[PDB]
Amino acid sequence: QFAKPEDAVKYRQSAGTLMASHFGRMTPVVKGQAPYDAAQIKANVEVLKTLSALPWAAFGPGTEGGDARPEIWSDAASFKQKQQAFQDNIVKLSAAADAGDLDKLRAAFGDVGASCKACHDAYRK
Amino acid sequence: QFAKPEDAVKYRQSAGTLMASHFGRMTPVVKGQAPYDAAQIKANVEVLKTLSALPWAAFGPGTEGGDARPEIWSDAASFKQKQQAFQDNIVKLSAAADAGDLDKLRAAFGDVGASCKACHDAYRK
Ligand code: HEC
Ligand code: HEC
Ligand SMILES: O=N[O-]
Ligand SMILES: O=N[O-]
Ligand SMILES: O=N[O-]
Ligand SMILES: O=N[O-]
Repeated sequence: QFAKPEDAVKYRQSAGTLMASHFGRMTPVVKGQAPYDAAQIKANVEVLKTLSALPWAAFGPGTEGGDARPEIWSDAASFKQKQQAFQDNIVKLSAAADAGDLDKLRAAFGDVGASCKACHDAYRK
Repeated sequence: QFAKPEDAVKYRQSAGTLMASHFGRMTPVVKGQAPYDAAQIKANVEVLKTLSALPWAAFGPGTEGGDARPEIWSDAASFKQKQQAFQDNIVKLSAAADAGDLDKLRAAFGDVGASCKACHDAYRK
């Protein structure tokens, strides 16, 4: 969907920015610093679920560029492994949010965040 | 959800960028230059539906800044009118995509695009 590779760069950056907002805005809730409203969290995690699927096509074949580490494309299968792990952790977070239990939310939130970090540690400068 | 107003700016810019990609990538399909796959379009419009709801909270009270025209905040009720019109056009596009009819998609796509432009003409520099 990208006329030039730089359009893929801008897309994936914007997807990451939105994911950070929808993930990180829950930090006070998972720490107990803000109240837990199950319906609020369920709706927000649905948004995050949608967003969470978006970057990866824009890191696929022919999207070389930007400031990411080049192993995304030279080791594309390894990048996909990190993606799979992340997307599976997102499913667990959706299940926690759908269940309406703060304990499950806390655990799944940590699972997701560690998975974001694992990919960044390998591929983000 | 924004620690400082500039975080709202970056959020809404990123939401617009993603909306442009998910809207504009359908242009070849609505022109007939690319094939119409009803299921493909239905799925893409579901993504656009989610994205389409996201900018507005980040243009609300206390999000003054960026390069947008200041009437967003000085005339907030008028901005909300443009938003309502847009979101109602999105519902029509979702219905067209769900129906699987290219004629309806063409009409609703034009409706949405004109509504994007109407808001931009008033509030985007
Ligand atoms: C690999 C499978 C990734 C996973 C999982 C996540 N991110 Fe990511 N992110 C990735 C790369 C290679 C990069 C660098 C290139 C780029 O897109 O900028 C990033 C970057 C970000 C950014 C910065 C975006 C920007 O505007 O420059 C953010 C804010 C970000 N990523 C957030 C984020 C979150 C919150 C994640 C889990 C919910 C997450 N990323 C997962 C690769 C990968
Ligand atoms: C008002 C109710 C709007 C509607 C409807 C749409 N947009 Fe928008 N957009 C709006 C403003 C005030 C601005 C300027 C400030 C900013 O967010 O940048 C924009 C900007 C954009 C951008 C540029 C984003 C960037 O990175 O700077 C894009 C690509 C964009 N808008 C796209 C877009 C599309 C495709 C819309 C309909 C599907 C649409 N916008 C509606 C305000 C409003
Ligand atoms: O910005 N994450 O692709
Ligand atoms: O996808 N596997 O780490
Ligand atoms: O960028 N649209 O808020
Ligand atoms: O929302 N009315 O133009």
